[PDB]
Amino acid sequence: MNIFEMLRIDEGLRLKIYKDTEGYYTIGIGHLLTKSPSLNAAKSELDKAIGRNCNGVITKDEAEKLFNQDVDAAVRGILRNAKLKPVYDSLDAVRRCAAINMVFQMGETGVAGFTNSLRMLQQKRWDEAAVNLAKSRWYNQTPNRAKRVITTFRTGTWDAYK
Ligand SMILES: CCCc1ccccc1
Ligand SMILES: [Cl-]
Repeated sequence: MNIFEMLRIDEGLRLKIYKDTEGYYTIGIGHLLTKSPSLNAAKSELDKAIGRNCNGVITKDEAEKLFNQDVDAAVRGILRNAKLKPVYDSLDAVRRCAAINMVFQMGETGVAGFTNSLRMLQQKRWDEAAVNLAKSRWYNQTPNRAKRVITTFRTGTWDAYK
């Protein structure tokens, strides 16, 4: 497994504009278009992102290109953030994927506020980190996905995704 296979499981693939778990217009593999309630605003953001008039529909190739850009952006957000980078650099390769997954879902700023969990992860206190990560709006709103990510941090294996 790798980060692309992991996020494809967590996000799915839809080729027409849809609403995410929070009600926001989204397309592809979890690509957020806008938080505005206007479908026309979402369609405008989509055309700008793809470079053509899409009328709310994209191809699989276009979805996978947005996905590559979004994963790259998540990694760069980690590497430029003074709170996230040292923790990320301390992790093994499997747990790094769990970190990228959280930033992809919630953004660099949201994850950087998980101050106590970040310290526990840097100290390699896996069970303690797992308990702390579950005490969150994130876990309560998307519990099945959060459980998979937390299990990945707890064990350093892909068992939750197999
Ligand atoms: C609970 C924080 C997960 C994380 C995210 C980015 C980099 C390191 C750790
Ligand atoms: Cl879920």
